[PDB]
Amino acid sequence: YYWSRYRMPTQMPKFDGPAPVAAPQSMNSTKTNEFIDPIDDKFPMSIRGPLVRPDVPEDQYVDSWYICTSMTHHMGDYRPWSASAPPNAFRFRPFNEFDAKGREYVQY
Amino acid sequence: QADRRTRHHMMVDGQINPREWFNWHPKEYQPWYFDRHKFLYEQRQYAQFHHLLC
Amino acid sequence: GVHRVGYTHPSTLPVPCAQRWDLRLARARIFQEYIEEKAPGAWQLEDERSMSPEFKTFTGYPMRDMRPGYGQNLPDYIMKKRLPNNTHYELFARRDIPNEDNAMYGKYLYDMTVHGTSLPSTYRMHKDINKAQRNDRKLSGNRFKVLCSSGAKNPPSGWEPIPDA
Amino acid sequence: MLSQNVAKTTVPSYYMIRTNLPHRKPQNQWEGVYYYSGITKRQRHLILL
Amino acid sequence: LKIAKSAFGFYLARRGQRKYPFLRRPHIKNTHSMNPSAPYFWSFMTAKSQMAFLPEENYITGDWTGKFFVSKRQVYTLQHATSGAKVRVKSFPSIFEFNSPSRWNIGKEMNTLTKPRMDLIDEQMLTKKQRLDYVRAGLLPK
Amino acid sequence: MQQIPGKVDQTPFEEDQTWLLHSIPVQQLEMHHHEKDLQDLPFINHEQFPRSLEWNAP
Amino acid sequence: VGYTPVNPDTSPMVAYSQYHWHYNLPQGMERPHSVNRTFAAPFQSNHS
Amino acid sequence: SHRRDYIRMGYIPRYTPWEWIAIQEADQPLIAEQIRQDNIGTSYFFSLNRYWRYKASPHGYIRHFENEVRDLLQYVDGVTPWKQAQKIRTYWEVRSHHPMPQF
Amino acid sequence: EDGIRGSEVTYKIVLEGFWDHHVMKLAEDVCMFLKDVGRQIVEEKLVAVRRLLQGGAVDPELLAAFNCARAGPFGGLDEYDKEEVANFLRSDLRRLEEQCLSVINRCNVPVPGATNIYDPHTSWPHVEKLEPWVRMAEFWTSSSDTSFTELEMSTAHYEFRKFFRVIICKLPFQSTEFEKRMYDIRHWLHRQTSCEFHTIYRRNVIHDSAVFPTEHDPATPTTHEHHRMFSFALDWQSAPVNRLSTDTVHEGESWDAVAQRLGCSVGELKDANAERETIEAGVVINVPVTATRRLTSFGATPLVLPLKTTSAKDGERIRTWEEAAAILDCTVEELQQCNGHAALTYQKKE
Amino acid sequence: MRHIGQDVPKRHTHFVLESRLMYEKSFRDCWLHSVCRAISQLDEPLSKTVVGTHQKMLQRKVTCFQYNQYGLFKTPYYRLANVDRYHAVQGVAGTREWVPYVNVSYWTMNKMVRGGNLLVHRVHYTGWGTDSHLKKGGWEHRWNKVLQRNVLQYSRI
Amino acid sequence: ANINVVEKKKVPLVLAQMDELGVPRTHLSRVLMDEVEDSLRKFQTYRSRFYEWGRAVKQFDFIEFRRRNGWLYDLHLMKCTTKQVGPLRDFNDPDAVQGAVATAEIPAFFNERPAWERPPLEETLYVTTNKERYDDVRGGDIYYDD
Amino acid sequence: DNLQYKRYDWQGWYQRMLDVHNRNVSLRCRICDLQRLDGNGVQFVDMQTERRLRILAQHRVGMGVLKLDADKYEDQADNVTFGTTKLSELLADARKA
Amino acid sequence: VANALVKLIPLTRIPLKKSGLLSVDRRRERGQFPGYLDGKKVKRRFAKR
Amino acid sequence: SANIPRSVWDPAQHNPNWSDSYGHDITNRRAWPARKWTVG
Amino acid sequence: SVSGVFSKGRGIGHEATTSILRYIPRARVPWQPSRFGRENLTAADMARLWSRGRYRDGPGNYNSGYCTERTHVLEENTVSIIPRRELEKYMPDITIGPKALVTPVSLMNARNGHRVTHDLLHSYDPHIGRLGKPAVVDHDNITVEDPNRVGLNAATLDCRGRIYRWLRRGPFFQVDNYFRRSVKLNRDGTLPTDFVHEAPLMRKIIRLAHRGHLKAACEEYRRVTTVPPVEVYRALTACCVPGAKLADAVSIFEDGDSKLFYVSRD
RNA sequence: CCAUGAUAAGGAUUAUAAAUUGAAAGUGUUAAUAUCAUAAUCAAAAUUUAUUAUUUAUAUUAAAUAUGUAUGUGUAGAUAAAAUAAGAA
Ligand SMILES: [Mg+2]
Ligand SMILES: [Mg+2]
Repeated sequence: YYWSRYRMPTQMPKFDGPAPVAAPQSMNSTKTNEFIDPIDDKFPMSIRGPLVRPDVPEDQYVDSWYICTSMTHHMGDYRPWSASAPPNAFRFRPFNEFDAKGREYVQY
Repeated sequence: QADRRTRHHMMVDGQINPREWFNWHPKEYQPWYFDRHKFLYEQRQYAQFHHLLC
Repeated sequence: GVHRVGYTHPSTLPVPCAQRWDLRLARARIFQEYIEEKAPGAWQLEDERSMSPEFKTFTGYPMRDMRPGYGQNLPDYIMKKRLPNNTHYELFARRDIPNEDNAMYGKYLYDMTVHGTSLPSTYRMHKDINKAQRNDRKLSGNRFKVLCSSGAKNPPSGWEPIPDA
Repeated sequence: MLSQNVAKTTVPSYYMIRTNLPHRKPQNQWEGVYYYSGITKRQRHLILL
Repeated sequence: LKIAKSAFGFYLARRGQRKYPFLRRPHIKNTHSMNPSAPYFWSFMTAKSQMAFLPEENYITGDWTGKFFVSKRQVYTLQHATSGAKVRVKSFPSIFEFNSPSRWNIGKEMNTLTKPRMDLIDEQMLTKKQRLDYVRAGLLPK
Repeated sequence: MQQIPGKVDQTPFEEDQTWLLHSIPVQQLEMHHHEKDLQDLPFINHEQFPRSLEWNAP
Repeated sequence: VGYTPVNPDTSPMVAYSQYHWHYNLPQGMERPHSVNRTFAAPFQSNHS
Repeated sequence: SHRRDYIRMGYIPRYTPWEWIAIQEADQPLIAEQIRQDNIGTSYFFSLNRYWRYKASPHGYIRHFENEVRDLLQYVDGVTPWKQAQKIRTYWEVRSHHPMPQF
Repeated sequence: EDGIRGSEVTYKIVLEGFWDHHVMKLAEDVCMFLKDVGRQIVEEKLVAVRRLLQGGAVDPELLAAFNCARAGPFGGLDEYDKEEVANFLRSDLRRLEEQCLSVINRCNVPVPGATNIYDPHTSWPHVEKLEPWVRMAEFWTSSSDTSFTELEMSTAHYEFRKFFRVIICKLPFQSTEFEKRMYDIRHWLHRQTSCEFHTIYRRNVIHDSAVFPTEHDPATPTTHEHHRMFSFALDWQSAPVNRLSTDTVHEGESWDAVAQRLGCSVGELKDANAERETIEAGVVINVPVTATRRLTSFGATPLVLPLKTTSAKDGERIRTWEEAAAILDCTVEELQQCNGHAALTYQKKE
Repeated sequence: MRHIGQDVPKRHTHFVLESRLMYEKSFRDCWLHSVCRAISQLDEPLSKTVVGTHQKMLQRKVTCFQYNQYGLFKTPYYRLANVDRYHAVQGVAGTREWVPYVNVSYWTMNKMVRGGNLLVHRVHYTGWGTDSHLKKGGWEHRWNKVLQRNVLQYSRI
Repeated sequence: ANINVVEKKKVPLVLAQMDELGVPRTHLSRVLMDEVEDSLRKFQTYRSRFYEWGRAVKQFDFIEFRRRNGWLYDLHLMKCTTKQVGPLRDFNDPDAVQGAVATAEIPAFFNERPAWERPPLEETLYVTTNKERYDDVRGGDIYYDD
Repeated sequence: DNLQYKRYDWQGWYQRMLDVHNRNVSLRCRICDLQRLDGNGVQFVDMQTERRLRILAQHRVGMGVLKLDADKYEDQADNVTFGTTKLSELLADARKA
Repeated sequence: VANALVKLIPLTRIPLKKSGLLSVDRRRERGQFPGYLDGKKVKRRFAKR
Repeated sequence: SANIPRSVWDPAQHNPNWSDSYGHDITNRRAWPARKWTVG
Repeated sequence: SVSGVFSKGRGIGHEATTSILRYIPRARVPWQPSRFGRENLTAADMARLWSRGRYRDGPGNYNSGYCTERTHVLEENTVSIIPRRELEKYMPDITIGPKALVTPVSLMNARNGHRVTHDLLHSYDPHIGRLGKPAVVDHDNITVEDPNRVGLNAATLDCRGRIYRWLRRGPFFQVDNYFRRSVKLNRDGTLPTDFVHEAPLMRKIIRLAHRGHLKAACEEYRRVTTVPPVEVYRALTACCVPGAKLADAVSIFEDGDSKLFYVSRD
């Protein structure tokens, strides 16, 4: 069948047991997001920092289709900022002498 | 006018109605040729022996 | 000023030289060019918006001509105008149709090559299956509606429909 | 008869209506257009003769 | 739509009072087509140039059996008056006839000779509610 | 601007009044452009192929 | 879902599913196809 | 083809393998007109005038249609009796019988 | 020009994906492919060139091409000896070796830690960015028959996007083989990605002073009136004009009289007509293509057929149509087209 | 017909097919129509060769020919109905109820975008977008830039 | 496939050069011109044919030809792949439940049980048919190898 | 097209439509390379001839490169014919200087 | 001007930064949007049913 | 020429500056220790 | 009990074949065994069906001018038709006749493949306008009624697959079909080349080429509908010789050869 | 014409830092209940509908045909919108 393609190759994980630690469970009046992680948002911005995703040159991220979130165009691999620039590049920069605009008008 | 042979019936007389285009495994529509004028063992009823012919 | 436009033929000058208007007629013969006789000399107006680097909308070319009355009606407009043939309109005409696969191939052809047979549309199949299901319990909430009625009204010589109860 | 002649459709049901399973294969980008280059037995024979 | 005055009553939604781009409203309903102007008489709702030919619709184009009404963009010609032949136009409820021929019509399109929205109202095409609403606006007496 | 020789013509007016009191009309109906009419309105901006707006003919 | 079926080329919810290739994987050709080379048809037109 | 991990264990080639490029490219024909050979010259007189079925056809703007226009005129004139085209009126000729045609 | 800035042929391949990284990685793939294939071709060409540099003869034909001038810069027919010509040839081949070497040497720069395919100094072919196609769709998310306000308040923005990379390869010569590989990359392209091929090549055109002669402006000028709308369809022929290559010799005429009338040297007129030694009256002759006085087809002066003494059919007057049509060698229907008056009055031309 | 054995759930989808044929008729009639218009309305002389009484005569001859062409498609495009190839929902083009590059109505665009069928990208509902050109001058400017790369970058011959 | 066939595709380029060079193409042996004409009919086509070569009638006719010669294996429309290839376990965990991120149809010779693990010549000593269960299968695979 | 419009009944008309969308053939030459001795020893394009060339082809010259874009016919072949013709016709007229 | 001045005379950065010259405020007109009357801030008329 | 270029398969044409696949990308994701010095 | 749309119908194919052919079982479409198609309509019913389905222009519509009813009812009001003799008194008759509906072959490309300005689209292929028999377009007889029913009617019974076929047609479909259904080699091996209506045109071309007018000759060659005789190609190339035009001689030859049946190979 | 599904609108207390002032509770068109009927735009057309920001006094109808009506002391009752590159405590 054409549909023979859409079978499950592997046995899917069963639901054996209870809701996870600090699950959203709603009592008499509760405003509940299934979406927001209960434990990792409660954790202070001072400590964890404003980052939603790893701090990496953004070319590695893609704005997802159908999901409000970004993903990495190489699954899960990450290259640090240091790998975008030349070795020991001041403020990782193609060349250390000037900022982008400085480079433009020097060139002109 | 119409009757059991002509109408759409899932079942006729307690057994699956062979007259419905949708009561057959679609594979039965796939094209085939008439055998019968060929040599006995080439025919399709002997298919289990076909790998063996001489 | 209101003046008569004027032209000095080179034979009359105290040095022959090629007059710009004459050149203009050359250019009109080469790339065949309509010379609008009634074009008012006073009406030169560049399109400020697109032709001046001072506006954010600056394309460098005169996007529109600034003539208030100008309309699709006029022979002049008709003469410089892009015909609809092979534009996007044609592309819509062909690719945007109710069952997109009927753009790529005859359904019957496909069906007969892939499946052994023509297949009804999904909708039709639904009505078919339903008739079969509900003909199995109740009978005679029905009606007999055909395209051509003669086949039922005079049935063939044989054809004795099985009585039902 | 031919054992590669094989059902491409499922048994007709409401599962074709109520589900987003596709009714045909998606086109295969890297499969070339089928075209005719080839000769008959008869033709090869004609050439040899 | 609320009331179906035609088939389309079933297919179309009003969408409240909705704005369309300039001079494209889906349905061309020319309420203004007869809108008197002495000084603009020859330029208003007529041909933009007086050297234009009369439209298609003043001519018999093919082999005809006959017509019921002529189109409303047909222009009234001295022969319309003189010949004494039926001149009909499709208006509502049914058809408007030019019965009483005048030269004052000549050279204008019948769009312009046929009042689209009459000051006359049928009380029998109106629901009791609609009649109420026409009394509020001070149209119908009551 | 080149003009046809022998034709009586006018020069662009220097005085504001000359522009203002002449018989130049205002745009009144919907407005047309011989190329741009094929892409209907600015809001319906018809595009046959999705080429970069900066695409450059070779 | 409907009487009109989805067309598997234009729908990202088919194309990018687990049964097909997601847009974040590396997009190269999967396998080559030699059809015309392996078994070739002789030309016979429908028209003479 | 020796790589047993190809899609299973997660190895996907970043560059399409030479052998595959060869197969792909060897399946389809090459168009003859892509080869671009002109050693004679340009044909000024005959080329754009060739037989109608295969003809050079003008496109887009109406200027480019000069040939066609001539033909459409010739044809039109031939088919269309003056006896009939007499009867087509201009608005001013019609309006001349209105009691106040000019102001 | 030298180095990066000059070439015989340029190909630009414009790749287009639905996602930016797709098109980026495709461009790396295709780029490395053309690097290898390019190096192979250009290396082959380079060995051919090095062999041609080492030595070779000269075509009789190439020598003939250097020696076709009526006058060279020094004001006389110039004799290039085969030596000089070989020297021109050699100089060009020198330049072609420099260019080949330049392409090859950039093919060998981009190693694994060091690869930068954006700068043209560091790689062949290189890659240029091209601004993405982005269309924004604005629409009502509501289905409401009742209120326009509620429709407007629900408005979504979504975009269609298309992303582009450009691959530039400039080559010092033209090879149909490279062109073939390049057209064929469309068969192994990445998933849901397409491409265009821009070509800019160099090609000899030929300006014929014979077909497009340079002559004085006409004795009568052309007005603005030959330029009305539809003047393009009515008042003008397509260029080039047809100038006759064949002329008939009048009775009293002689070689030099004919040459004088046609605007040639007598030598020219004899070369074009080489078959004929002598020219009798009423003989057909070939007009040397350089002639200054050649006539255009159908001069503006109408041929008139007077009725006069006609044929022996009358010896008084010409009468029937088929008669004059036999005289002028044309169809009777054409003859009737031209004359409206004589066709309406009667057919016996009363 | 007469609602016997209808294949599609909406009967009106067929109208969409009818529409296609309209555009086809226009391709068949546009050039012809427009030439007859231009030659008809021309007040200046046609040319050096055709002037005066001949021109007047030829004009009338042509518009007589154009009126005689039965079924010649003269209807302006903005007066043709836009109807969906999917659900046969209609919308006015140039309005927020019609979506131009997919050529579907708002209703279908919504349905198709939310259950993923179209591939688009969501952008903040309130601005101009990701696109540079739209960001500069809005709809009109982008409209212009499209004109510029379709036409003006060519110096025609 | 056999790669080196691509070389024949040089031929319509060489032929074009032979015309630029004034080598008459009809002095070529009858033999060679047969091989060349073949090579041509593999890769050369004109702009004419090219506009028409994708019509569905011709694609499906080619399929019909393949069907009468009983070779359907490679054709796209006409093959139904059935067998799925399971994941590889890790001793780093039995626990981790794997799931498929993507799916590709690739020839079975990439991963096939190593020749020393599987029984000796299978084609010759075993008659195998892949077929579908008739009975309703609650869970597990709908195909089995008989 | 390699994607979608590659293989079925629409491959033909889409192909043709691209080809007609692409009819334009750009013809370039530098005015530099036009200044060369002609077969007759006279310079083919001199200063005056160049001035006349520039005035005749107006916006069709830029950066000292003459560029004709031939769009007239549906097929590229015919546009190189057309373009080439216009070029020699324009040179023929400029050469009057 | 202030950013240029800082690239030119490095130490001059400290007064500048303290007087909040180098500091960038992020503010924008609201994006256009057809829901609002004026296209920006003003919601349309409301009536109780 | 040849469909698969000599440079690919011929060891005479082996490029000594090419490195294997694994090495560069392992080397790349390295984040060296940020406290290289006292004080900072 | 029985509701039909049509009372009676007829067979597409005739006695000799059918009476014997019936002993061989034919497989009908499994899901709808009985087929009543537009070939099977009676003459009357076909006429009626064919009038409808054409919006306003079409003869079905009461106000098109082709209506045969003497009376029509708008909202309970009965309107009597105005006969055409009467309509003409104020509305002049400018009617060219059927030739006005057909442009020449020369314009077929301007018009996207058509010669026919009628209201239905006209295909030059056999199948789209096929009734029982193969479709054939008369360029002399084109009427609004369209008796042979070869036009592509948008709304009739059975239309849909025809419309779909028309929208799938290849880039040269109209042109190719028009060209191959006329212009084909005779059963004797003779060329189609000699036709009575085109003869004087070929003569004129030859004549023009002998006087050495290459451009005028080529300009007439353009207007040729049918394959031109060998003599034309001879004349035309002979004309190319004295001025050395080679490109032109070659494009002439190549035009007449392997396009036009190799008239040019001589 | 009875003939189930599904996306709207609708501010009321997770705040300033390297940061968005628009929500799930469902607004015609979408997938298993059938057993009165061809109602669909390709022009030029007939106001009763809660749900809509119109130009207010120097100069005023030219191209698809495009609105003739209400000057009345900025004047009842009752209502609308906004803290966002602006300036409100
Ligand atoms: Mg609901
Ligand atoms: Mg209908």
